[PDB]
Amino acid sequence: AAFQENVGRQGTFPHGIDILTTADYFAVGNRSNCFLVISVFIAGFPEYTQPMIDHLVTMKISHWDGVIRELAARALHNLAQQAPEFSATQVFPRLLSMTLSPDLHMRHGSILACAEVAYALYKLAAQENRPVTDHLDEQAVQGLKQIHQQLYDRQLYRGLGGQLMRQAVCVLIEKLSLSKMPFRGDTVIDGWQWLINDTLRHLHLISSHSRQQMKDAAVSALAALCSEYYMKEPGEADPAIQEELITQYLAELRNPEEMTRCGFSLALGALPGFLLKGRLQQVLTGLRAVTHTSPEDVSFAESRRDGLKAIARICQTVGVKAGAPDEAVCGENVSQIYCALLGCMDDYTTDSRGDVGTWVRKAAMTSLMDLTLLLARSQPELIEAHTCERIMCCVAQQASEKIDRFRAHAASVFLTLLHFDSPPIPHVPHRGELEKLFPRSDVASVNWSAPSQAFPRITQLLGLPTYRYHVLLGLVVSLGGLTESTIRHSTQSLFEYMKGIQSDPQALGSFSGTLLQIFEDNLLNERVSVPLLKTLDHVLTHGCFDIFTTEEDHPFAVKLLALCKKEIKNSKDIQKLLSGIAVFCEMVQFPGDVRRQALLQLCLLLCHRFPLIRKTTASQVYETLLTYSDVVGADVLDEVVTVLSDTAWDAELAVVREQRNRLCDLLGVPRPQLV
Amino acid sequence: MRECISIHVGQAGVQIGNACWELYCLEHGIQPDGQMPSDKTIGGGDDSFNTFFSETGAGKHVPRAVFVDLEPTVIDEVRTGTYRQLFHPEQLITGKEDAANNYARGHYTIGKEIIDLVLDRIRKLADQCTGLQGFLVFHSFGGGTGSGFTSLLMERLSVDYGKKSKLEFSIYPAPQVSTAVVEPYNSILTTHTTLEHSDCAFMVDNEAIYDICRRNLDIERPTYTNLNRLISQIVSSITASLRFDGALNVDLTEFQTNLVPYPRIHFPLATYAPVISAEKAYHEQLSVAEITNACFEPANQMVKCDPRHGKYMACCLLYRGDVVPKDVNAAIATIKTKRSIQFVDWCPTGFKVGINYQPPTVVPGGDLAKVQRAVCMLSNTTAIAEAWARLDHKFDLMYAKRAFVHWYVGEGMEEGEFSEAREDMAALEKDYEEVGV
Amino acid sequence: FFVATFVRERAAVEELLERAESVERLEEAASRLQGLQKLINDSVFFLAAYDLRQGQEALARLQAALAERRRGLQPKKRFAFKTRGK
Amino acid sequence: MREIVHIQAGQCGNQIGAKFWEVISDEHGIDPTGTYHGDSDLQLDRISVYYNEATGGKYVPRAILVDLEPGTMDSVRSGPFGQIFRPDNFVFGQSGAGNNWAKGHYTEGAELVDSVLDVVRKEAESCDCLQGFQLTHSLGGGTGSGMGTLLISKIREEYPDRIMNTFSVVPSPKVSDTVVEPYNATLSVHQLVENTDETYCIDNEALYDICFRTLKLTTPTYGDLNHLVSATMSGVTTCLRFPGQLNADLRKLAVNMVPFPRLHFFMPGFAPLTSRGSQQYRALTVPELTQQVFDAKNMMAACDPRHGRYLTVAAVFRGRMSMKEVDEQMLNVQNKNSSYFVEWIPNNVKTAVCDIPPRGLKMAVTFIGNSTAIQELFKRISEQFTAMFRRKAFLHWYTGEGMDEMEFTEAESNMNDLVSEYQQYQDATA
Amino acid sequence: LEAFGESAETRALLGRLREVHGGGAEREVALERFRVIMDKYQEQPHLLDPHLEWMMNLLLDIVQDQTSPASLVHLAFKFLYIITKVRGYKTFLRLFPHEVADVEPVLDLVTIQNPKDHEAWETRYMLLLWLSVTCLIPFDFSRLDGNLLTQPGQARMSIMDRILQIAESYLIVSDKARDAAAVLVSRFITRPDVKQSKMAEFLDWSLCNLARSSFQTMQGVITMDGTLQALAQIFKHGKREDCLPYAATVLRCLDGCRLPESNQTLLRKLGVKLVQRLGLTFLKPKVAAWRYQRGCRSL
Ligand SMILES: Nc1nc2c(ncn2[C@@H]2O[C@H](COP(=O)(O)OP(=O)(O)OP(=O)(O)O)[C@@H](O)[C@H]2O)c(=O)[nH]1
Ligand SMILES: Nc1nc2c(ncn2[C@@H]2O[C@H](COP(=O)(O)OP(=O)(O)OP(=O)(O)O)[C@@H](O)[C@H]2O)c(=O)[nH]1
Ligand SMILES: [Mg+2]
Ligand SMILES: [Mg+2]
Repeated sequence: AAFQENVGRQGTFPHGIDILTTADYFAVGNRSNCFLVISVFIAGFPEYTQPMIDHLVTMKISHWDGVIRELAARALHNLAQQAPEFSATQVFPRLLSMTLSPDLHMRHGSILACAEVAYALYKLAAQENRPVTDHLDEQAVQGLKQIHQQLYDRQLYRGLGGQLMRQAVCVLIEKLSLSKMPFRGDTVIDGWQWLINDTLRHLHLISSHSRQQMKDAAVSALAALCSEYYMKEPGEADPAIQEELITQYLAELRNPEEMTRCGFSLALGALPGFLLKGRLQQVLTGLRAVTHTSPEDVSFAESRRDGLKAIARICQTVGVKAGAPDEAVCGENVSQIYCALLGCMDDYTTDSRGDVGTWVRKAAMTSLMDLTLLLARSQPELIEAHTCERIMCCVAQQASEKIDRFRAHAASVFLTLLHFDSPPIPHVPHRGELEKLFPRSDVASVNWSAPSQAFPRITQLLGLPTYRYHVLLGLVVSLGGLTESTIRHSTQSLFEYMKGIQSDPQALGSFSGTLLQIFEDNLLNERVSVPLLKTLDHVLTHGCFDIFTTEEDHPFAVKLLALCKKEIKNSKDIQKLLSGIAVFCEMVQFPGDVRRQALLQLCLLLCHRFPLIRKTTASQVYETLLTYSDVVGADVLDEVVTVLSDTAWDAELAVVREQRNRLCDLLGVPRPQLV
Repeated sequence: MRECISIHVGQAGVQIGNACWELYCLEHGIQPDGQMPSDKTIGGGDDSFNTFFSETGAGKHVPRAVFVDLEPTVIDEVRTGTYRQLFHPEQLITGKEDAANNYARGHYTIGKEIIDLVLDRIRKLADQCTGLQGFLVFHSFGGGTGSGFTSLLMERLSVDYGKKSKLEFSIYPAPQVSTAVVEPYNSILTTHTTLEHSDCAFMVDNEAIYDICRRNLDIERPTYTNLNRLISQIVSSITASLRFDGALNVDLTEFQTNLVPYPRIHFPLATYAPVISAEKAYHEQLSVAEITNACFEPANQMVKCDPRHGKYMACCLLYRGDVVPKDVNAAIATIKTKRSIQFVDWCPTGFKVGINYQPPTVVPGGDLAKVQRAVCMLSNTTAIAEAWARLDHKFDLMYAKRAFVHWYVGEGMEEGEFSEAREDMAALEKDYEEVGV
Repeated sequence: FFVATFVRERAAVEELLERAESVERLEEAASRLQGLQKLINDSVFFLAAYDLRQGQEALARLQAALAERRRGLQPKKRFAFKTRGK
Repeated sequence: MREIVHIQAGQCGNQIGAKFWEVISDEHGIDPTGTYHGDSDLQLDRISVYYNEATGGKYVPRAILVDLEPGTMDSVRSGPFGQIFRPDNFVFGQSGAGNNWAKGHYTEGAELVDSVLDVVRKEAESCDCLQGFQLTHSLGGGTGSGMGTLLISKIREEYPDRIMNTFSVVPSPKVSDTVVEPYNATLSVHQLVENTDETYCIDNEALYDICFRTLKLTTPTYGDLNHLVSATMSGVTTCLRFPGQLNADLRKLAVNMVPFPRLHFFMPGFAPLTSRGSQQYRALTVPELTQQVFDAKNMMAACDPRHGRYLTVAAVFRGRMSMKEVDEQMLNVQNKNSSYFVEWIPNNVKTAVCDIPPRGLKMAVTFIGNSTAIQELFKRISEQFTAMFRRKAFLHWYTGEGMDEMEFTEAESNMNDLVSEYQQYQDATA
Repeated sequence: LEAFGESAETRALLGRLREVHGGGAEREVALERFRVIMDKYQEQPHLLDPHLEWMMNLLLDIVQDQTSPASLVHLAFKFLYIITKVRGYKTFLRLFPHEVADVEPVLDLVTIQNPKDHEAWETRYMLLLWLSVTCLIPFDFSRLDGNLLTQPGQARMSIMDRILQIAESYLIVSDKARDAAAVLVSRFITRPDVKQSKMAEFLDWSLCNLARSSFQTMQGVITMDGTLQALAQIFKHGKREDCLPYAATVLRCLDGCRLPESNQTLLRKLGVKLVQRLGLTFLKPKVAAWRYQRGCRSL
């Protein structure tokens, strides 16, 4: 406003109209624009090139906030292409003297400014078929080759303050290696290698809050340095340098520290393709073991994440090539990668924190998303049918968990692998039905993270026999959770879907079988067993399997009773016991010998070890007796209900065993023995 | 002649020290003001009761206590109480900010600001003594201040007075009286910090005192007032040898030599009997064999353990009343012939008998009756280790989920301290188990 | 060590101010306050909150004392027009 | 630590703040004039925690009325107890923030925060030892959210070691009809998890459902909403205004109710439920009160405790009763309803008794819980936020005031990671 | 926004105050809706100028009706105060009635007000402002009073004395009405006839209140604030040659109130404000000779 007033009332400000039309009440609102866009426009004139850069170098770069320092560095970078001489002759030497000051923030800002100036000068020289050494005189080359060395001489890399110097040195090394410097064959490269290696060998000593950053800043710096200096000829590298790096990194993937494992895993996924040629199978076999789970590596969930991240990263570097197992993705190594990727899917780890496995199950979902797609853009024939079907089944299964965050990523991955038409995927079970159920037009406006806008759509996949089992397993494990909205939306979608198959017998004879196979598939797992019993209880209480109740001794209930006997027997937690007592009193409705067996099991559970379980079983038995009909004959139901309501189930066992025996005798059920 | 210097820090520590001093003067006849009519020598001090009291040239019998609190609350009660004329203004130190149940906030933050003040008071008081035995510190594991400032003071004393004993009377946490969920962390921390700085520390299971008050005394809701009156009696009975002309545990080193064979195994088990209510005072008088048999009952034990399962390393008993040595010997022989008391193979298996002809004493209007004879049995039993076992159950379930750990990280305390304390506790448990072989 | 040196410098500044009778006394005293502030603002990346609050309170008290000393030793005269200066 | 400064931003915050002050004054016997006229020494044993002593033995409040417009500032000053406050404790502007978080956090708020930090340091200067802060604002309104979250950040940057507690009032489409309230709510959360230490969740949908279905009201008004919010505030702060050993200070309450830095959202509950102009002669027993306080209907948030797991529970019983019966009832409730309690934080249910029941009720009960079910209160916000942000609707109001989509992305990410952590901790060792 | 869109809704809400005044079930909802509709123009009150004339006519016809109960007139006073705080009193009271016949009725209303009724403070506030609007008439109060000795013994109190008593009684209340009184002080004590008969008295009372008030009690502070506001209004809206003969005496009492050492920030501001108005009374206003040659009025 002051500038506008001075330009309107005096008209003596150089380039008042220009700096007034670009910088106004609206354009000035954004700080990034003011520091990068508007800044360059205002500095384009010779009346604002020197003072602006001076203020940026003697104040903004030495701010007390990292964000302001980075913004000033980016501003200087953008303003380094409007003044190459001034940036390489008065500001660069000005920064070389400040990089050695005692202040930490000042040193960091000066290092960032020097790196940005070097990058800008290199970019400017690249557009004139000239080297970068022309602008950066011998003086500049010397100081830049003394930033990392001098810092190590004062053990400045130690401590919290030393972490920021380490990050600054990593960024400087990355910039220098990307700008192509004449540092090939010097001790500076050996010193840089050492610092990068130390940063990853000591990530457990880095703040968890500022950790993931220091690791993605050391791998990036390693990718530029090993692509500008480890190269003897076009498409090759120093045999000696390739034998020491790989041997050192593949021997650190088996470390006892998890942070070092993750660092080396990402340090092996950034290696250039010229340095993996000839020894790609070794690195592949190494990461495969890094993404595996042994009896000792059960809590190493973060290791598998970075392992899978690096694995797919090397597949995209080397690309696909025919007849080249040691250099690229051929047909001789495509199967092992798929097996290693699908070996991490069955990875659910309920550690103190919770499903840490979700992090490993997420990374895998990405590795495939970058693999099947890559081949689809080159050699789609390698995409096998069975492997692709298994991948599509695992994705559909993961797209129905109880975690909204990871259920939104799985749906996005599925949509990215189903709609893909550039070119499309060779083997996708029901690709026409999937396209009709998920219109590409009405997909970008679907909030998969919200259960309401995610469950009603994912439940429609049950119609496909291929994904039927994998979708039912997900719906089951999501129905027996604990969240109210999730369970409500799952039950609503299940009820709105079973209405079209309840009347059809063969439909209720295929879904029921699939659900009973999930019970035999996941028995004593303790992850699917609990939620599967609750789902069965809810389905029985809603009244879905009614056409089968007319038949006596139906195979479905016959096997369900045996599964419940094998599951509920020998337990401890109360939820499983209550969930088992509910399924039993719900299945009692089925007539025949199954009814007598269920009554016997209920009478047995009535005398549980805990009085609470006894009271719950008694209440459920009374409820299922007063609800259903024809379950007790000979007019002996009155005495049964009277002895059930009169007997105190909260007493001792010697006093309730007689009542249990009397109730069994009144119901025509053999009396269990006592040994 | 020698004199000790007692210290009371924290809310639980100072509240118990006040009752102990009240009971001590109640027994010595020292009036609330400090004048002792029974003392005929003015200015001179060389009797048995002088171990816990000094004398001015007017007659006043000042205690040798150090009441330090990090907040003005409990100190004000004693400053404007009944024995405020008993203590001096300098011995009643007070701070401002409270640790708020946090060992880190009291050991590396609000405790490193008042430690020097407490140390200057502990030096001025010692300068007025020709001979010093040790330091009787009273604190509690529940309170974060009692875990931080007490540990810091003990560590500083270990360097300053590096040739003086440091007997302790810690207070163990109980859910029926607790107000913090972080009492296991601070407890384990202070235990690991004091394991290498103390000689003999007696535990006081709050659950045992609550049960004794609800059953024996017949109280519906035992309060901190009733618990302090019952623990003060035991504290006085234990320190009765250091204040009367006896013949057992007359010095602090005697405690360590007769109850602490293994330097790291220094948590004996204390018991006191009988405990009759005031209503049933003039009813029946139990003999020595009656109060010696009940001492072994877990109901009277201070810690909820099972000494019958384990074995003993050392044992002693201190009587109070008209007790005859022959009757005590006969009762001990009968108990040995009846009960199957087992001792360690490498440890001496004998009971240190020490009778005190002085009759018991109780505060007027108290729930405890004026029994004719009482006894305090101190025996080092391995079963007491069980009291620590369950405590670890509260440290693994929480620490596994990293619960309430940020409070210590953000207060300057490191994270490896918890692992070190857990390893020390595991080593102590392993040593206890090995001693049972 | 940080708390030790801070307390030492605070005691030194207090002793220098208790005996300040020159503008050079107060001017040097007002350059130890700048140094202390610069040190503290460069050490808040590893210090606790209670220590920072104590340091801030000490700095505020020292600044108030310095302002009082400057107002006392150098009593600023009341406002008066420049009419008839000579 | 023995003096707490009170702050209130926005119209709802000021109204909720004025009601709580009136309630604690009527409970302590402090008439509108400022003189004590109660009938119990306990009322004066902890009077210096919220009031200041002044000549003539007067008790002056320690609050600071803050706004960007003058309406609410004049409404409270003219209220029945309006004279109690300080004439120089009212700091407000003229234009408001127009339901925009940016306008209230970067322009008018950023300009009035200077004067706000002047009265704040004026109250901290008259405090032997400041203990913490207690702000009362809403997450829906622009001025109430933006400038109030700007005052939390400024206090955390200024005062290094001081507890921060707030009474966030989550909006609800059933009460208000403004479309930009989802954005004004999400951003606020992104600040709390990274600024405030304690925060109570008082959902408006829960209050509306309790007033329309339980109390039987055809048109629940803002007068009914303030009647439920002030009672909850008086119930949750009963330990800080009267003697006690459980949670006498704010640091202890935080250490006992904050198991993790980011997880500190406590859903409060109070029973028996009442309304304006209603006297219940029937005195509920202790078992009935203990069973009703844990009911989802008596919860101020739209979350069912049964659909989750508890982490830290604190109950308070105000009224002449026995402690043994209360302890037995609490033990029975913990034993029976044991499945709803995490077994990895032993002794995570605290109970306290007080001899000063609220006004108009002989027996009262309180509930400050830290269950993971509170995540449901955020999931609802998530849906609205995402649905409104994907098509870019009414976004020019924010981008045109310095903000950008990066902040919304950041806040959405922080809130989403808070939900995942809650879900994980709820299923710890599954 | 651009214009007023909620015209019919606001008209219906204003025409509904005569059926939602008895029970408060439909009284609170109407006020809430009105406040929510008016808050949208808090930042653009200029967009209400063409609607704030007809809304004030509808609001005035209800309070002017003698058959309008207390509850009905108080409801119309709350809406008026809302509109005032929304748009602005300076721009809202200017359009209010200012005839001569409106001098006696309005005043009478101010006489039937209970200062201890916090449930209707909005009535005591706005009303006062309306009075200040009826002091911009170019006639004297003695002409409106006429003959005061019409009743035997008990004489009738003139309008000037009544206004002076009302102002003296409301410059010392805690509520928002004290402020309104300050408006009347700048419209009543600055009149030609009122100044001649109510300037020495009002300035002797203010000095006494300033001399016997403490900044350590709740009341004394309110009285000092009211007196300072009244003095500032007098020195601002008053003449320089009628107020200059008193600026030395006032300056002295202000300096004696030792305000620069009080912890009351609002008292210090009022003292500084009163210190600059008194000072500008000692010097004649000058005019910028440098205008008409260095810039236009706008840009
Ligand atoms: N026997 C007994 N236990 C007590 C007493 N006071 C507190 N406790 C217990 O001590 C533990 C807490 O210690 P406190 O003494 O309150 O704490 P503190 O040492 O003052 O610690 P901070 O206030 O945290 O600085 C809990 O287990 C209490 O039940 C008391 O007088 N007697
Ligand atoms: N419970 C309750 N909610 C209220 C109250 N007043 C407003 N709200 C809610 O607060 C939100 C609107 O915020 P306001 O408090 O009006 O906002 P503000 O702080 O005044 O901000 P600006 O309007 O932008 O100046 C909506 O969700 C309202 O329903 C009240 O008295 N009680
Ligand atoms: Mg304490
Ligand atoms: Mg508002």
